Amino acid sequence: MKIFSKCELARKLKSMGMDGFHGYSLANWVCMAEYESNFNTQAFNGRNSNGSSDYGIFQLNSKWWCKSNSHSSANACNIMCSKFLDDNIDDDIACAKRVVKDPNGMSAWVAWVKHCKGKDLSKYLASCNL
Repeated sequence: MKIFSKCELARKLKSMGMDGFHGYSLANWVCMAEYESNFNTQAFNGRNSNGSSDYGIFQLNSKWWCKSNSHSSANACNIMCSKFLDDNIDDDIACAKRVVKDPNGMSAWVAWVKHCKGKDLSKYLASCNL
């Protein structure tokens, strides 16, 4: 079990080349995590808008991004959803990079659309050492 703090996640994502990935600033990535899972690596949403489930710190869905025994999936990240429930988030990050390459970009994450896209994030990471 692991629950990141904002700046710690920011440092981790920056080290994995997320700042500016596909044009999305680091603040956008961290804000998405804050609202999707509140930085909890073991976050789990049972019934999403689909009979699917959302897994991990980035709440990746089982109908499109990963495989689960519960039902069929597009499995675009080619991986078992349970791999997104561990303390290490390197796999989650690799999948997140694949997700934003699609047309919707970060709008694939509804919590980001509702709580981050419309916010002024200029000082969101101002208290961090980047």
